[PDB]
Amino acid sequence: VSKAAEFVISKVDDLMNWARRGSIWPMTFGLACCAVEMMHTGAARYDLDRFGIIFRPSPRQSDCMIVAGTLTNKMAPALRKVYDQMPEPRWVISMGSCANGGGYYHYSYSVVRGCDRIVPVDIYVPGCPPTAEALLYGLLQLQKKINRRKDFLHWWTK
Amino acid sequence: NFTSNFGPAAHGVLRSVLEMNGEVVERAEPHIGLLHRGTEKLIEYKTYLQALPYFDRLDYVSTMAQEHAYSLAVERLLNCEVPLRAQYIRVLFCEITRILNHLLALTTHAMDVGASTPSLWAFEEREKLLEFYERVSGARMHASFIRPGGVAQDLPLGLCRDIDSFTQQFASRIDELEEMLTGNRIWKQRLVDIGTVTAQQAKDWGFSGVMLRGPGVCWDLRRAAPYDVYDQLDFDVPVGTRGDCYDRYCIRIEEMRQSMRIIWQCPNKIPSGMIKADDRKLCPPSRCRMKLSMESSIHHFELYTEGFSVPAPSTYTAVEAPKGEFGVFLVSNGSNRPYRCKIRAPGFAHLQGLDFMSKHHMLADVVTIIGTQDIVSGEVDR
Amino acid sequence: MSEFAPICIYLVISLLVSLILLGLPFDIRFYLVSILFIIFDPEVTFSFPWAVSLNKIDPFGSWSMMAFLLILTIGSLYEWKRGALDW
Amino acid sequence: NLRWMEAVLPLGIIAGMLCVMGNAQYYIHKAAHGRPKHIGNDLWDVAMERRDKKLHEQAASS
Amino acid sequence: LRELKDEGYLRCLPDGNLLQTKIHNIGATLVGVDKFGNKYYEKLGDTQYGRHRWVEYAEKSRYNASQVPPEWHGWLHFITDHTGDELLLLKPKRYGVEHKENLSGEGEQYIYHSKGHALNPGQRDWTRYQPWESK
Amino acid sequence: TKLEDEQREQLAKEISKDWSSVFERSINTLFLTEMVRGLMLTLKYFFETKVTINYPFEKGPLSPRFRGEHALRRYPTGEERCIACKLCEAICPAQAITIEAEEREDGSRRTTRYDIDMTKCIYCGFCQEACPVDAIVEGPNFEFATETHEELLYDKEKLLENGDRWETEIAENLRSESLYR
Amino acid sequence: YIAVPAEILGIILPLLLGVAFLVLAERKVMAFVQRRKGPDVVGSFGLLQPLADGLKLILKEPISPSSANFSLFRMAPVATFMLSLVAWAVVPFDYGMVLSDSNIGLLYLFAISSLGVYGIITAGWSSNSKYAFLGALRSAAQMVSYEVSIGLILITVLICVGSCNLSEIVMAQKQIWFGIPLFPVLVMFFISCLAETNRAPFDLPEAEAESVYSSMGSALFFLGEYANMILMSGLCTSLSLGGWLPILDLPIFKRIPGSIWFSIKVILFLFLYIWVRAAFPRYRYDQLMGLGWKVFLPLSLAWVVAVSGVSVTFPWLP
Ligand code: SF4
Ligand code: SF4
Ligand code: SF4
Repeated sequence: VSKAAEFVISKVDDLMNWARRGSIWPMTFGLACCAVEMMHTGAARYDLDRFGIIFRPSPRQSDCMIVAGTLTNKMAPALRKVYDQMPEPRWVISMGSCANGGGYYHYSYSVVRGCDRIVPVDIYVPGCPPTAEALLYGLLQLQKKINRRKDFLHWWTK
Repeated sequence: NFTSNFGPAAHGVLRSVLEMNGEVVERAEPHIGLLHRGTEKLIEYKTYLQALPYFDRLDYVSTMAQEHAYSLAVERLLNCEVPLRAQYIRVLFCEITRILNHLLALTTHAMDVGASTPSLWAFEEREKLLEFYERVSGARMHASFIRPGGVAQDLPLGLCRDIDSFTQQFASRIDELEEMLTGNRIWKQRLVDIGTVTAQQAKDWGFSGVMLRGPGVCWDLRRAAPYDVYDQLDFDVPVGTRGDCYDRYCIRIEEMRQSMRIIWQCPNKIPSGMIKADDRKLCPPSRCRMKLSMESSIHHFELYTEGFSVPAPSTYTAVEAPKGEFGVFLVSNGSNRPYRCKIRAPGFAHLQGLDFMSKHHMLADVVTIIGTQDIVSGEVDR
Repeated sequence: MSEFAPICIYLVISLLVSLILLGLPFDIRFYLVSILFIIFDPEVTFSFPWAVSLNKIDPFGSWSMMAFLLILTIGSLYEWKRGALDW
Repeated sequence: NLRWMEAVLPLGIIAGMLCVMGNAQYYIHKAAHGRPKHIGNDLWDVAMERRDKKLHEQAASS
Repeated sequence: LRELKDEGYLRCLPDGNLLQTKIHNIGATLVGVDKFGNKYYEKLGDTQYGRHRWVEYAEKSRYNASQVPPEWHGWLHFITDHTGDELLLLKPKRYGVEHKENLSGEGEQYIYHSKGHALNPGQRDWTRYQPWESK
Repeated sequence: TKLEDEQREQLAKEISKDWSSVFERSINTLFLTEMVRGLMLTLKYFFETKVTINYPFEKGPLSPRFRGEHALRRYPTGEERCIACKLCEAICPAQAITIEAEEREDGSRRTTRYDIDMTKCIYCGFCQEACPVDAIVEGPNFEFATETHEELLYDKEKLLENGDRWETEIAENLRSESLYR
Repeated sequence: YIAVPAEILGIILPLLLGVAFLVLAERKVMAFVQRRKGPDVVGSFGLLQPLADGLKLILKEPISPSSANFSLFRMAPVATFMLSLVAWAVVPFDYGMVLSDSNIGLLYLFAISSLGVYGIITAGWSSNSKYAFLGALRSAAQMVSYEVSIGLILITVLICVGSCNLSEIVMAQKQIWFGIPLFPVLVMFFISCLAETNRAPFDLPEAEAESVYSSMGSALFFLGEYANMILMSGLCTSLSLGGWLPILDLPIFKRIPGSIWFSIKVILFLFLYIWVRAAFPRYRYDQLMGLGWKVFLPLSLAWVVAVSGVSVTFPWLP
């Protein structure tokens, strides 16, 4: 395995993952009241920019998509078209309780039972609306996921 | 005439389409179905005590005035009086909710126009008030705390002292914010004379709340039809002289200050007593009685299985929400499920407003108009 | 001269570094504003030599330059009252 | 109490860079010709530099 | 020197947060230490209302929330100013499960599943009848 | 628009009474005193302290009346509390509970399956009010942010039973709410 | 022969380091203004934030555009970059600590600003959609109007002192800072520098483009904008605040290397940029161009006339 080269590969993966986790750039999708709470996360109390996180509006240069709210049969195509227009490394955080699993209006027409059907959600979150602490902990869970992302090793073995 | 689109801060989800001409909005038209849920259908296939959270979800900024309106509707239809301490704490929290909504709408307007520091300071204050919520009952937002006939749980000890501390520091904070925005020539030149509305077309397009009170006509439901303790709580009710963005803004700040006056008048008169009922047939019994007496258990069981039954008639009930005349139309008949509960959020009136009052302006002024209207697509569509 | 040689070497080196950075990841309103600029830009052009040499010219220089400014200022006033710079 | 110093600090780096930036070329030129740059060389000083250089080389060779 | 500097001090240089917590510590006092090794401090005084009780996780590299046990979770979220040692004097007996942070990402077996999910070694079957099943 | 011409005249004839007034207003709008005042306020806030709760080390304030990750308590004897009244399922406004019981062998009644697909369970609170034995409760834990929907479909009472890992903390809350609830 | 490329590299690289840390400090100090901390996780004090953002934008999967895919789209960002830097060529950091003593420096800076206008307009039109083209036209008009105002202000500061090369100007200030007597001129020049790069209160072009594309292309464009920002700050402090000259002229200040003074002044002006950004709402476009063509042109012209007058009646004019 050239144990030295495997160590260099491990360090390269560490650097790459550290950069990608410390410069993460979300993309809001503020359908319903969770948007409010998400703003409270981006507010002064549980600051988000402190973790190197900037709500970039244009979906051509963002990394995550935060589906915060409640999908709708009228809104699904727009969400899918926005998701497609992102670069390769992507992640999806499903805020709220109806962006994941239908939630309340789950038992109602004109509502998509959870955004999992449209985009491949990565980490959801619980809440109604999730306490700003819960959303920030969700993003830190996303950091913990992207942190076990040995990638250069995969290319060196592929 | 160009045909531009507008699908945007996070000021809700809305699809504006604009017949344009140079930099003039010859005709703006919103597409609004973009967040629909079937709240009325659900309420019907649901109940009273089970459908209260729906009203909590409508107009998700002002998260308690809605429950207050629904509770007033059920009580009116039911003839169930409510004790004085319940009324007083209910008004206290309705006014805290008004302050919440005003902070959010005002400073999000400031962000749309370009400022950011007012947004962050207002959001700190909103954090304080949401902490009050989640201490009294439930989560930060969406506290299902105002049931038919009073409140759910009594409030803790020390909450009044914290209320007073917040009252003082918050007078100071409003003063800071007003010094930061009111008078800045940029803000003045960006806001004034943008979206004039004569009272004739105001009453025609059926505005309510600050909007209707912006241009001239002085009419709010708290003074006209004083549903609750509001009499003993004298206040001011400001009124604007030339209906436009700047005057609606000043109205909003004066409404904040009057809400502070009310929020202080309550903890000086709050009559320590019982809460929420005197019949364990419309309000469930507390835990000690439920687990010690016998008929208390019967009534708790029946009341959490089938709820209370309200009689045949149908009613309309209006409340001065932070936005406007939040209306509820109940057509209940016999059985415990509300036949055809219809909502009358002011979002419809305010969007048709946008349509007519957004002519012969520029796109920055369209954004300004949305700001001053303080729309919540949640309640405009439900 | 012999300073525009450092200038142009700077130009080519900046070209090189910019290309390196690039390759790593692998109506009447407008027209009248432009005209007013073309008219007021030779104003700056003429004010530049007039600026340096206000010591080998007595008040004659100041007055000639003020007369030029007055003619172009009446031009600006006619521009203004016509509202061409209204936007 | 020095919480403000957390904000100037990044800005402060800029200062460093700028200073460094300047100084770099300065000392570079100081080693490329033997004396610091001269601001505003009219033709007189260029002729004098050429003549001085030629004279000193003549003296050194001799 | 270098011992503790490598233990829980030098990680701050590329970790950031640990530097802020070290500053809050030089201002701090001590109020508790929990079996996961982590230290709960309280710098009560003229500081503020939101930030005067906090915790150093005693896992310097991979520190994650929910590592706090329930008692200290309460004391840390201000719900009740009863110290972890007191709530652990309470500590219901005759049953109980030791704490375990929300793994949720370290393989499905450290993660868990329902009774019908294929990755669960149980994999129940939901039929609500029986077949005839002759010999 | 004829009146506007008339109104703009009087409004100018009113503020321009004397010379001191016009001079003051002119250098007021010409030296940006309101701009300077805004800038000074901003700079004060800059020098002032911050809020920035610094989450992963000092979390925010809560209240014993909080709602979060559910749990099923049990008596001090280790005996389960739930008795399958179906009251929580009946009052569920989101129908996010499924519960199916059977007479046990020893005689008492208990729940064979009890699950709450946490998503569809908006966190409203009615659970902890319908229960006549305080079986189900909402412990003050909000950090559970799994990466697969199935988890948030909390399992058939099993994980819900594991809510007893908070049994001390939860207990505290309940005591402080026995008085006024 | 080889010293010149060394000097050019030593001018280019530190500028990029400084501009990365500039955007970092921008976020940090706006945060502190708004009662919050900025990026404080990645680095020891957030110092490793710009490096992390750069590495992310590098490893990010690129997307090549579909509009004149060579020699007109992959060139214009490089054009504006080259223009900003070649402006950075002639700036004095100390006595003789320059790159080129171009004896007409001021005209040079003015010309380079206009060429930056060319850069932005061609970068706007090189795209496909037309709303970006309208935005490009708007930005061009704004930039050129405030350039003519900057020109008149330059003419004032030039009248106050004979020659044009910047070292001579900073000596003239070595007597007494020109910011002191011409304080309103400094305020006008600063507002015009704000409008010239669209930064603090004048953003409606960019705001509308954000209201309605390559990763490295956008990175190059933002880099050019912020570099031009630092340049404008630098020449403002090089011709209106002293330019490496100690205050009060006491021989304890003379131990400071002089170069430090220039850095302190330019960092102060950068802080003022970021500060005035986070205190004020934005103008519209109408009012923006109206102020450009009604409020700053006449004031600047009147100031030229007034300073020429006051300095031609008395024997105070060199
Ligand atoms: S509880 Fe869910 S559906 Fe309701 S406003 Fe919140 S995110 Fe939306
Ligand atoms: S009400 Fe209580 S015990 Fe009764 S069925 Fe539900 S949680 Fe189970
Ligand atoms: S908390 Fe409410 S939504 Fe969840 S199951 Fe219990 S009663 Fe229903």
